[PDB]
Amino acid sequence: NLAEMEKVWLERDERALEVTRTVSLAQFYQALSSDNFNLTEKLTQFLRE
Amino acid sequence: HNLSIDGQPLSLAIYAEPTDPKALLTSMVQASQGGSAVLPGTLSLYRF
Repeated sequence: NLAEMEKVWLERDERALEVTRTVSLAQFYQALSSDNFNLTEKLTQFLRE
Repeated sequence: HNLSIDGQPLSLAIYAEPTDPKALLTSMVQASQGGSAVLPGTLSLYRF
């Protein structure tokens, strides 16, 4: 069983391509399709109450 | 028939015993056959 495991792992092996993405929450929320809003302003307001 | 007065024969025979049979000897009987064929290999991801 272990030998079969190792065979499967090595034969189907695929060094997947690596990608890094940077996301800004302010830009993300400010650019929402349904509810686009200022993130910082809502933050400060919710802080006030 | 040249016997005695009471039927006893005057000449005797022989048994002529056989040779007897022979034992049968078992020999190594072989039929040469090869090994399995080489299939083409794949290539891994690690180093030697």
